[PDB]
Amino acid sequence: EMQLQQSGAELLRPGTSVKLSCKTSGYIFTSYWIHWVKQRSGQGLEWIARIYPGTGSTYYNEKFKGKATLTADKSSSTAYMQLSTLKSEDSAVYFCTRWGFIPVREDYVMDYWGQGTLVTVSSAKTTAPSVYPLAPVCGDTTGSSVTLGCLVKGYFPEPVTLTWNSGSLSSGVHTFPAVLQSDLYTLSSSVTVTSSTWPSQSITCNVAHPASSTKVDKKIEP
Amino acid sequence: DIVMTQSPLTLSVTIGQPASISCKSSQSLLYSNGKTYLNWLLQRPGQSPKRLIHLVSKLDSGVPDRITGSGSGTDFTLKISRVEAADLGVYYCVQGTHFPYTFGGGTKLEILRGDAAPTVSIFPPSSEQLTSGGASVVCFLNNFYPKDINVKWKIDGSERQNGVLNSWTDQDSKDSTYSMSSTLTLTKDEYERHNSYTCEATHKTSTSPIVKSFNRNEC
Ligand SMILES: O=[N+]([O-])c1ccc(CO)cc1
Ligand SMILES: [Zn+2]
Ligand SMILES: [Zn+2]
Ligand SMILES: [Zn+2]
Ligand SMILES: [Zn+2]
Ligand SMILES: [Zn+2]
Ligand SMILES: [Zn+2]
Ligand SMILES: [Zn+2]
Repeated sequence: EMQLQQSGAELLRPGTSVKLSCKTSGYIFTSYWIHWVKQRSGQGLEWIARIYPGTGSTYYNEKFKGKATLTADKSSSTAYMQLSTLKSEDSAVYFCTRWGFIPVREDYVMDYWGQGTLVTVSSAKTTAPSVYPLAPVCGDTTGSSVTLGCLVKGYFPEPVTLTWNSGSLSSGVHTFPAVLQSDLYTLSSSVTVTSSTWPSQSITCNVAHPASSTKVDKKIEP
Repeated sequence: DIVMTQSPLTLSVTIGQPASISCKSSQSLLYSNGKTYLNWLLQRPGQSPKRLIHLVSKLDSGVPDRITGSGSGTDFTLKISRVEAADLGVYYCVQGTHFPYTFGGGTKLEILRGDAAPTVSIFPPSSEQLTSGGASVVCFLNNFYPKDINVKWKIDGSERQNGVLNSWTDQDSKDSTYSMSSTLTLTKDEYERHNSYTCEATHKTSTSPIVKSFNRNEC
């Protein structure tokens, strides 16, 4: 089991620098090239650079010379990418990947990818979210089934973690992508259950905002 | 740098039918060693990209042979012989013949299914929120198809355009439907000055607007 684990989301101030890490396991780290790729606003990928950890040899896309510096620590099987003097265009998700092309064979081995690291370049302050329970009035769906909701608003920056009944309730839940407005994000989630489950047994919304060390559970009461 | 052009931008196909994606490059991708380094990747919703094909037509291990690749020079095509639900996502062609490596813009593949009418739920502000001096009215429009839908808020019969925040999910891989959330935020004081709050939608599944509303009051 070959695995690449990347570091967590970063909020960086304009003009500063960040070092992203990509820890690997399950294969001989020094024998394969590690590439870094950038993704902005969904479909929009760009190739940054590649490094051969065995020798330290690196090749950069001209656009990123001076922006990105790749290193790799053989003793820990970790590749790093430092980004310097961050600006608007640098806000993106960055992926590391053991791409798998073997130059000597002129053929490919399976590609393995890290989960991605989201970098947000902003000077806006970190704000904890307010979590509000949404109990039905008309959005009761009548009988048979009923839908409840959870409103998470006024936080910065992304992301927030939202579950229902500690993750025990995953079927019929819809979590909507957060939307930014006036320097604060708002996110919502709905869960549909049978009229027999709720209000009988309790339904709770669990929310976590790492950036502000906030963890809150809201019980949807009638 | 080589410019990679993909078409179409989006394709909607029913499970079981074939689908083909095109990719064109600004320079021939034939390398001086006679090999053509053209790859196809798929990025499933909420996932990292994954290579499906390399060297124009060679499938990567673990990739179903329902997927086929072909082309040469500056024209390439990815074909899916029979579409399955797991094929939903964005497909990209990427070239490694010329430095630096460049990607195409992507083609989103969406599963075409039978029209589904939205299930709409409306929620008045919570006590917790009102205490803070704010009031948000939320409306969920769940499980509809096609994605195309228009929602308007009306307070006491008049349309309200300021203070509306909308969000949509990507196509659901369990039923191929879409869901959306619309939130209207007002001050507590203004919220307490009106009576009827209406969430109104326009969708292919109906010749008249789809409505959900509530009248606030007290008792
Ligand atoms: O995404 N990657 O890591 C890539 C690496 C190399 C190429 C050139 O074929 C394309 C993509
Ligand atoms: Zn091969
Ligand atoms: Zn060239
Ligand atoms: Zn050349
Ligand atoms: Zn009025
Ligand atoms: Zn009036
Ligand atoms: Zn009014
Ligand atoms: Zn009035």
